[PDB]
Amino acid sequence: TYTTRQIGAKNTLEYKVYIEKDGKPVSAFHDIPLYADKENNIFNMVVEIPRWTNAKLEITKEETLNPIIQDTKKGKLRFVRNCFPHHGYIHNYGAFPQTWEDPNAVGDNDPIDVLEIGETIAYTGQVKQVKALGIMALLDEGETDWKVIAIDINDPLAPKLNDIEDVEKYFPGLLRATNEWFRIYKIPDGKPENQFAFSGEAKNKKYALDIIKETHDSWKQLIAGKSSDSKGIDLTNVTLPDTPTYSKAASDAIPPASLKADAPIDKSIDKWFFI
Amino acid sequence: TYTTRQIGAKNTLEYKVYIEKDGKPVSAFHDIPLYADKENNIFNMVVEIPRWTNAKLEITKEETLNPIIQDTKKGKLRFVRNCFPHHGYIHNYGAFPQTWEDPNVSHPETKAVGDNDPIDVLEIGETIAYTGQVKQVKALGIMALLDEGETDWKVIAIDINDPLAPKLNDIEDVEKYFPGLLRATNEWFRIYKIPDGKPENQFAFSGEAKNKKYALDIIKETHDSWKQLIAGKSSDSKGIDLTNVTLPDTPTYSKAASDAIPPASLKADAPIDKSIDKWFFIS
Ligand SMILES: [Mg+2]
Ligand SMILES: [Mg+2]
Ligand SMILES: [Mg+2]
Ligand SMILES: [Mg+2]
Ligand SMILES: [Mg+2]
Repeated sequence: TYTTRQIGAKNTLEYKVYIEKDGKPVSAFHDIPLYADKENNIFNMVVEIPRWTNAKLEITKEETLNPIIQDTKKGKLRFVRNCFPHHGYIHNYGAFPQTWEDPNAVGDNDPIDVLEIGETIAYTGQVKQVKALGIMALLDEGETDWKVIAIDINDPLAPKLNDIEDVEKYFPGLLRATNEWFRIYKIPDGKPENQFAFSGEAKNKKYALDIIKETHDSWKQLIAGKSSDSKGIDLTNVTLPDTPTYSKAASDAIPPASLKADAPIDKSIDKWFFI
Repeated sequence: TYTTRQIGAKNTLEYKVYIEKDGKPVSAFHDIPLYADKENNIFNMVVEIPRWTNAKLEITKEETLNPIIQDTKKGKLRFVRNCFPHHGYIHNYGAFPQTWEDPNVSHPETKAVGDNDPIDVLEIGETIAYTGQVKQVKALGIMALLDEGETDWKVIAIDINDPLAPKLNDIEDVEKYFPGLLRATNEWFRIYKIPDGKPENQFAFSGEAKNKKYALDIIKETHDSWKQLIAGKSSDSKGIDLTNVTLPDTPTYSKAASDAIPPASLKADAPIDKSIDKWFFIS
């Protein structure tokens, strides 16, 4: 059973979320199997950011057991601003564990990103089981920043969704909103409009699976200690006994759950930008 | 100074929010002056529903001092559903006090009776409001919604404290600083009850947002209708509770009514059923 352990108050620099397996912290990057059901391509997704929230939460590669923390720049907590007509993130946003876009266009140096499109709003550190529907390629300064489009297998519509064309049928306009969102979401931060490969097209399930599998193989090399360069990445794990960086003690070293209410978010984050 | 008195937990059947002045409840419908500054047309808006929320909180016409209570259907709490690409209400949503959409006459602009409620207000500023807030707003324009066949004007307004307020003086300024918002507003009010199994709504004037001058004229009409109502002179007051604590020349004045309201019993927000998360794709 996967649960979460929160350290610190939400919306502060101290906030960290660890994933627990049967009460014990594990690495959110390395210890959660990519596949819930390999034969049927059911993936575990680690959720970082709930739909319609603003705080830019991410698995941190550099801290032991890779908790989810809020992104910072020069000491300041980072938020996505509201970009009309959107409110925060428009997907449950996260990543596949045991994947890595090896930067050694080029890998983006993180687990492959996942947009989960189902009805229910997720929680930070949730491990849910999803099926892949397709994939888009956002460009980020020469890096290929893939966005997998997926749905929770427990979603009421999941049986009716198998490939990318089904997203057009049951979620008309969501692909367009996705294109627009990733194009404009940094404009309020003083950055340019972003660009997609393939003229913004979403490639199909088959294509997505090939990319996901490649990033899993890269992670296999990484965790084995065999990548050409893993600088800045903590590979400590508590479930892979034959890896050089196995250390069960790392689980015990994590502090207990925080006793704290969410810190308030500055009211400026409410603002709707027309851009 | 206006404050709020909350009974119970938000998102429960027991929840009520009374507006207080001097720590004592007043009628949210009748006792809050329409104008904060009459000569400059600065209005008091009673906020019901914050932007990006779902619970259909409303001033309760039939309850003494007209607290804000969540609407219900078959006894179950009513939440407006998320209609793609929107999340809940896309404005801070509320009403002008001391107004009434007269249900006993056909309104000439729409050829329909009024919806029996205070005139509704869409406040477009950056900050998300709170339920029971009294804020001061300028009117910018107005849209002639027919909501389930009833005259249901929507005033477009902005909080006078918004950073952009000085630059927003008439409806054309809304399109300049909030491009796409008026078009989205038209869509929202057309489609928002389709997930409830109701028809699409429609607008008069093909959804045109009429200007500030037009808005002031309609606001005046609805204030005049309320003046008749509160005097006990409506042909049919629809069981509305006209009890008030600030209008001595009215038959239903009673300073005592305030003392009869229970004390605050504020509880943490109750959870909302996960179904309310759902995003509906209407076409
Ligand atoms: Mg990522
Ligand atoms: Mg990426
Ligand atoms: Mg109603
Ligand atoms: Mg109303
Ligand atoms: Mg109305």
